[PDB]
Amino acid sequence: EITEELATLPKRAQLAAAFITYLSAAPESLRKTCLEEWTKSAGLEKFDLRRFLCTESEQLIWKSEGLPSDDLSIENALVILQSRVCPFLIDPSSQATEWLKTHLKDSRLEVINQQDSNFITALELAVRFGKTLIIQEMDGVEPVLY
Amino acid sequence: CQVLWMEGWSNSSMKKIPEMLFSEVDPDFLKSFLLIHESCKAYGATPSQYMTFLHVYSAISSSKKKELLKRQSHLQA
Amino acid sequence: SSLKITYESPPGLKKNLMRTYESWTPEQISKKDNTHRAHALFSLAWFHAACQERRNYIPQGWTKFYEFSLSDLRAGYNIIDRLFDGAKDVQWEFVHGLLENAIYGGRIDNYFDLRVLQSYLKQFFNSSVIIFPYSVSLPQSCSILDYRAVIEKIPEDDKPSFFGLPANIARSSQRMISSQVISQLRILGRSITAGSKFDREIWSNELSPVLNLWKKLNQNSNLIHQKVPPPND
Amino acid sequence: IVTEVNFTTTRSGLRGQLLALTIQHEKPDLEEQKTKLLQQEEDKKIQLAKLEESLLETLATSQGNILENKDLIESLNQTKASSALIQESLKESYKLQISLDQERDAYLPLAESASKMYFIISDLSKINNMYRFSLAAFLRLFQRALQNKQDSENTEQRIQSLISSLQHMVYEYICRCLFKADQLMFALHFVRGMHPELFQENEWDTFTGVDQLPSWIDQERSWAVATLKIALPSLYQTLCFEDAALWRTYYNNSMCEQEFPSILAKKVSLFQQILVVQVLRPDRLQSAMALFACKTLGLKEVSPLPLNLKRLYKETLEIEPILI
Repeated sequence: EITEELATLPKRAQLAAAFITYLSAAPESLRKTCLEEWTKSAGLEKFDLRRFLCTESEQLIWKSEGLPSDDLSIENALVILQSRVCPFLIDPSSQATEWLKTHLKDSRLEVINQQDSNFITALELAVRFGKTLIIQEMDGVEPVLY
Repeated sequence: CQVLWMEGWSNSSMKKIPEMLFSEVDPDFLKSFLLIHESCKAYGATPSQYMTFLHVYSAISSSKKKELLKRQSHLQA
Repeated sequence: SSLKITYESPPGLKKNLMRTYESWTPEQISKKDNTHRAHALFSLAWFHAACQERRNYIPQGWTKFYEFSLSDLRAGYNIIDRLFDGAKDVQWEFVHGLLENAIYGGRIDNYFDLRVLQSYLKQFFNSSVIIFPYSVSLPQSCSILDYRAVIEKIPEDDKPSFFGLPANIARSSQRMISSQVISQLRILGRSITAGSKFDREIWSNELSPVLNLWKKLNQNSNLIHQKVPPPND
Repeated sequence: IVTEVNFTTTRSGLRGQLLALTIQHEKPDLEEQKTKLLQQEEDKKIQLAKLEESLLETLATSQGNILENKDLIESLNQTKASSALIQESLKESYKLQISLDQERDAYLPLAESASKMYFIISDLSKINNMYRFSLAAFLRLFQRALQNKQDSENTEQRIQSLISSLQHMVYEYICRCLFKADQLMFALHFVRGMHPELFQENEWDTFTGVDQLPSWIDQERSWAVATLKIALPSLYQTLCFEDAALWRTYYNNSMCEQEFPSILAKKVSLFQQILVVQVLRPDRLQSAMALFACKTLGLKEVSPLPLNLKRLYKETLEIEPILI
């Protein structure tokens, strides 16, 4: 499996890579369209990529942490693998984020809000310590962050 | 001031980019990325996104080469 | 996160009256001299409703939308109670004259709307010599739930003849109301990506009919719009 | 320079969320039982990882004399400890699947129709701003469904009684917000999302708006009939407007909708009857839609209750703000 599938890694990684960078935004109806449309272009119909990247064990753990079971939540969850550009969450239902932090929790981290007395301060601390960081009420992109 | 229009990248050039990562079958791939990127312009896509696309392929393909290699090392044992 | 609510005229006549009486207190309806006076208070509530519901039909029902506050109603009641808190020999007569000028006279400047306004006040409190529609309004005595009972006797279908408007208008308004809901239903289905119309629309034929109309319109009388007119004494 | 990510609950995803609640709501047994099982399967997934943890170690630690080591001979005894828990887990995995379906599956036909409802009213915003509603509040009222369930019945018979009783509650919370005019819209678009069987075959597409044959009829209607015949041929031909005898009466009735020809009553779809009125008589549409929606919802009147505040205060709480 390693032999014949790592030979299919290149296309495996193509597909996978593409999803994250582009379909981070779209809804599952639109996403699935492009999944199939590019999968068929590859000719690699099977080995659907959600099970590929994150194994059985991982999925259950994130359930365990109080992630929504929803597949979109699975999809979004795997987008946290993106680290090069910062991921931005729309989370009207806090749980997605809550999970994120919670899995984060017994690990170095911090949390603040857009409009906050301590905002600039905290930020500076976070960077020097390299404490991983989250922010709550991002009305838009802060110029400061560019 | 002289205005420069910098929008987009030339398709001919955008094929060359993936290939040039060799220096730092392949041909079907180098061509493929373009077409996927062309397909993303449907929603809207930028050269920065196109680039972002590449780095994750390189990086994560490189990662899993090694995560499979470490895997195979135990298999050998 | 909000308990979102509308603040409007109730749609049905009954509904207007429902709110009116649901909101109305019991004891104000029920007094020692229980019916003679309270009988006039319901006629007010019925009066009030009409005016709000004519507004459905415009321009011809009413020239403009007039903001008939619920205060006008409560104000009218405050009045009625007052005149009626006088011992006896309370006169219908200048109720309607005061009501006309103080409460609703501010609302309307228009002769023809004043005209119609008068008509409704005259109707409910009379003095002419030259009680409401019978099937829709069987009369009631003092007791508060008897008044409420009338509302169930009132039909769910409310119609121009109970207003005194022409029958054929119902059709007119239903045509439009129908078209609007369909329209608004058509809107629901998709989210438009959107596009630059400035480069395209002006190029597009949308402005072009206007031009083609005009072409034909003056070709015989091309001389007319061409010809110089003598500025004259 | 950023990855735009959006979690918006899918109907697929949402349904299961509801389900979870409903499970707790019906019976506390089902949730405590269902859940605890799944945790042990995860724990056993952990202990499975601990089995396969040992394997890496053995080959690596010494790299020689593997046969000699007694710690290796011990790992054999540890294979048994793993296999015990494995067999426990196989058994536990198989037992529940068949049993838990039954429990879990009882609710899902409800939840799907409850999942329809949320995604409809969400669209409501699009025509009118400020027609946007907390997912939380939905659930807070969905909670109200258990609280107010209060039926003595067969559970499979009660599921459908709970959905019906719910729609009414649904409608009225929405209707607080609705402008008088929009109420009608809401009702209709609402009805559409619930049942697409009645609007079977592109009938809707024509209705929404996206004659050498007839003599007796009016000409404004005649342009519209032309439009109609083309779009839906089966229907126009089935209608038998040409006979024009049963139509002669129906046509002349004001309040005609109520008095639809009795021959066709059996044969025609309940909604098609409106498709009739539209092309025939715009006179009656407005009331037509209403009586149609009224009947399909069960509510005699499309308008909600009146407004009186004090009755409305009861529901309120310090947690959310009241907007008028």
